[PDB]
Amino acid sequence: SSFRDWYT
Amino acid sequence: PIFLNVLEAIEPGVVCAGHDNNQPDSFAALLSSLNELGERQLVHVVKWAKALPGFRNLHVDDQMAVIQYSWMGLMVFAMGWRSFTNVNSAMLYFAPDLVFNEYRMHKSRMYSQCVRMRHLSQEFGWLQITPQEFLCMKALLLFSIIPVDGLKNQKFFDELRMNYIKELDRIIAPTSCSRRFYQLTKLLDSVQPIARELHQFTFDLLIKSHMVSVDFPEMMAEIISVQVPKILSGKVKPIYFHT
Ligand SMILES: C[C@]12CCC(=O)C[C@@H]1CC[C@@H]1[C@@H]2CC[C@]2(C)[C@@H](O)CC[C@@H]12
Repeated sequence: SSFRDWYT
Repeated sequence: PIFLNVLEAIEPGVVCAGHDNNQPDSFAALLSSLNELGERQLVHVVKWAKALPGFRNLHVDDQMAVIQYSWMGLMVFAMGWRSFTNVNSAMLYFAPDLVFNEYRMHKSRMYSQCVRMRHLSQEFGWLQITPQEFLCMKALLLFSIIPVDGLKNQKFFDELRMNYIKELDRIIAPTSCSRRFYQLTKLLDSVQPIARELHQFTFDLLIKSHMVSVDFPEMMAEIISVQVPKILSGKVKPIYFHT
């Protein structure tokens, strides 16, 4: 997910 | 008071919405600008959260999960505070370039919800809430919505939560120091049904967003479509102090 990747 | 130090230190500053105030107050523009703001304020919510005490002890999926579930309430609570402190609660201080008067409240088609948010704001005055109380309460709000079957590491979450409660207890730290606790727990509870209404509204909006020319930024659309429905469908629920 785009959130999963920004947050990591 | 090491915990306050942190909370005061990490508290995010002003965030402008990018709203063009020269254009008229269309439904599409107010809402696309609030969606932008949301995406902007989420950046700050994330950075803040990561720097909270104990937060990075949570399993990382839990971390992302609670942020994605609680952003609305957190963001609504902070906006209520800003409105209290900057416009003594006549209007809604979303961003310095996105202040809702009643006309905008009506044109957003969320007059109903905006009424509920203005109450929230008034309560900050009504109850004489200190800045330290706001901060401790706002942090608790991050830990106030969970999957009904639990998070990967639910035991670490309950402990953290417990600890944020004791801190609010501490900042309140025996008839006021108790009736006060009742009141703020009451005020915190009140955020949830307001966030519930906004989840319903935004989700509804995202679904019909080609029909009304409302732009949703990338991560907002993901969160509204994957996460928010878990709340709306009852898979994920607020934790209330009082039933
Ligand atoms: C969280 C935001 C944006 C940040 C803020 O200060 C509070 C505000 C509450 C209403 C939300 C909005 C983000 C955009 C939403 C979700 C719209 O889609 C409908 C309701 C809006």
